[PDB]
Amino acid sequence: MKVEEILEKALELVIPDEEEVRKGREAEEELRRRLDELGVEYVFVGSYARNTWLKGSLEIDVFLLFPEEFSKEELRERGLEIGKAVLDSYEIRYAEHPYVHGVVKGVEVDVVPCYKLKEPKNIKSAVDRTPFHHKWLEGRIKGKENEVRLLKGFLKANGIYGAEYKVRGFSGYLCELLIVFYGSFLETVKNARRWTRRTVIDVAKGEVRKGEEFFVVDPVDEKRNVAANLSLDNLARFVHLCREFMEAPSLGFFKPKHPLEIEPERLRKIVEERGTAVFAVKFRKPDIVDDNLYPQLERASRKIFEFLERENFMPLRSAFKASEEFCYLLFECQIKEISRVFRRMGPQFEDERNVKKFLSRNRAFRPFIENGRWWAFEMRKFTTPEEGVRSYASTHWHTLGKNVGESIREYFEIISGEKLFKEPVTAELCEMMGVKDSNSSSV
RNA sequence: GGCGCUGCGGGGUUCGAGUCCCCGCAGGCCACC
Ligand SMILES: Nc1ncnc2c1ncn2[C@@H]1O[C@H](COP(=O)(O)CP(=O)(O)OP(=O)(O)O)[C@@H](O)[C@H]1O
Ligand SMILES: Nc1nc2c(ncn2[C@@H]2O[C@H](COP(=O)(O)O)[C@@H](O)[C@H]2O)c(=O)[nH]1
Ligand SMILES: [Mg+2]
Repeated sequence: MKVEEILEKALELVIPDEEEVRKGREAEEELRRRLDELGVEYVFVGSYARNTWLKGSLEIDVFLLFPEEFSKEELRERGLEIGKAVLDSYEIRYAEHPYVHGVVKGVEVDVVPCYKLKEPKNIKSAVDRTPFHHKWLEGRIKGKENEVRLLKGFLKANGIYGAEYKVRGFSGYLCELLIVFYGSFLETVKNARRWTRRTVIDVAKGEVRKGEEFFVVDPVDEKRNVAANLSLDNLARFVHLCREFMEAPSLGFFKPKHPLEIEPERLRKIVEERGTAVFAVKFRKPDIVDDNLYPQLERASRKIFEFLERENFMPLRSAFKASEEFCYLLFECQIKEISRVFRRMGPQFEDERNVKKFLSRNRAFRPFIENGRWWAFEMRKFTTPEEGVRSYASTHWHTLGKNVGESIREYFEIISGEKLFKEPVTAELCEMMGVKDSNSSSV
């Protein structure tokens, strides 16, 4: 398994075959015909226009260039009108920038309105850079399509492809820029082994410097970090992957993993062995797009996690999951039970003013002096993490994300033990606890 | 929708809050292509 021959075996996994290429061409041809009939200005961009889309993931991006004077409302109205007119079937769903997702002759297509700017220094809609990304790249990426494909496939197989909040990984465009900068997939991997959280890759200037954060300077706009939404942890995972790959290259790095079914009894024994409190907050998923939902789930987890820390249940990690109907916030804590009694610090013996007040409070036990200060024994409201979270979620729902909190307000429950193992959260549980041998790349 | 630093303020906790928790006010970025 020489490094060179793994890469050629990997091409069979990332390069699309002829049936798929042909399906795209036919869809492309039919799209042009429909848009030409409407006499609107448009431009094919993205991975389809540069021939760098992954096998099995054919999608065509078509942009509509509208005059800059148009209001955001006019952009939306005209964009959606033309999108619906050009597509066989369609769905409209988005967080802020309007567009139309649909199908043409079996192929998936995004029709996206934007403003026809000259120069993208100061943009008016969030997508206005994309036509300029295409112009900058089209000449510099020829002959390197398969290198880009290898990089995307590599990232995708390891769950860090895509810059959307569900993933917080590497966008496709980002991949194309890395290939332009390093020349190939192998050189990107080799150099990535030495990236740090301070690395700044400036493709237009052809240099690597250091900065305050991991920054990939967009060649069409020096203020834009193309890796803005790449999390520190996924930056780390990738660097670690590149190091592992060179050490011992394998085709397995390009093979997707999937979770294995874990019998609830195996999970039970695993939790018993660990001796921790494992539990979940279950509630109804709000009907909102992934890009609104996941940051709220992230927020709600962190808020409850931080509550657990300061209440001394010593939480280990947290995770979350959205099924079709329910969201789950998962937790593991070292403490299943804490004493009802704790100690609160009082004033120095010196000032009888504050001492007299500190002692005036009626308690079940006598305060005491220790190391020159007064102290008292107080009693906790709850003594298990499940009790604490029940109280916390019932009264601090409003701080758990706009839509997530509102849902928690109407209903939630704390689930644990084997009832939790019957819920669709085993993969998140295995990942969170670091369970060995719970995934497989087997086909 | 999520995410700022500092400043002003309300409230809770506390013997004691500039410091911990909750909320408001005042000086763009990211995701959806
Ligand atoms: N988060 C982002 N950051 C920077 N550019 C983005 C972007 N999302 C979309 N774009 C731009 O819009 C183009 C198409 O976006 P997408 O269809 O979502 C991914 P793609 O570039 O087509 O590759 P892919 O289909 O293999 O995933 C990109 O090439 C890029 O120019
Ligand atoms: N007023 C108040 N201050 C606290 C409490 N717990 C911690 N602190 C803060 O902890 C700080 C410790 O600093 P110190 O005063 O001991 O030098 C104090 O300034 C104090 O304000 C509390 O319950 N009440
Ligand atoms: Mg695409």
